Amino acid sequence: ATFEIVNRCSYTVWAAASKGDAALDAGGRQLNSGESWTINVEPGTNGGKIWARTDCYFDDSGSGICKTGDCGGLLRCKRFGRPPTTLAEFSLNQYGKDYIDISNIKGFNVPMDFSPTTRGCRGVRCAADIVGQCPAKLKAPGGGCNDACTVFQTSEYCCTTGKCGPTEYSRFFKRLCPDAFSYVLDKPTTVTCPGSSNYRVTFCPTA
Repeated sequence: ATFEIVNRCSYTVWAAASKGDAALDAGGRQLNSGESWTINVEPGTNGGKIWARTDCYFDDSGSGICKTGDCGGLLRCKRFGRPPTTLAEFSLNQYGKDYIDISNIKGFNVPMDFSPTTRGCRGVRCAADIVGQCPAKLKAPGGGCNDACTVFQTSEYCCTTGKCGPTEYSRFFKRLCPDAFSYVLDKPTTVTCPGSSNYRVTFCPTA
C-alpha cells in the first residue's frame, strides 16, 4: 500500500513510520512546509504507525535528537516515538480488510488527518488546537500535550488491569478530538477499509 504523507504545517516536520520493531520504507524523512513523501508499506503490516517529529537536529550519519516523537535519536526510525505524539495507526490486509485510526493515547503534538485515496471508506481527523488548550498538568515543556499515563504512571490511566474507565484527562482529548482514541478502552473509532487501499496522512489539515 502506498501512503502519501503531506506536510501542510507552516514549520518543518520529520515524518516517522514504524511497526514497532522495524521501519516502514526509509522509516523517516524531513518534510518542509508543503512537501510530500510517498512511502510503500508491505501488505499485511500489522500495528503500523506514522507520526510527526518536531524541532529535530540530525548530523550527517543521521543521528540526533527531536523535541517530540524521538525514536532513539535516529532520522530513519525503527521503533516507536517518545510521547507526546499524535499517531496514525493502521493494520493492513487483516482477513480481507484494512483498519485505520488516529490515537491520542500517547498525547498530541501535531494535528493530523488520515484518509483513504481509494474508494469505499471515510477518513479520520483530529485537527483541533489541543496544544493551546492543554490542561496545566499535561503540558509538555518540550512542546505538545502528554497523555495522563505518561505523566502519572497509574493503573487507572494505563489500563494495566484491563478494567479502566474514562478520566478527567481522557475526557479532555475526547471533547477536542472526538474521532480519535482518548484512552485504551475507549469506544472504538476504527475505520474499516477494503483490503489494499492507499492512504494520505496530512499534518495540519486545516488553515
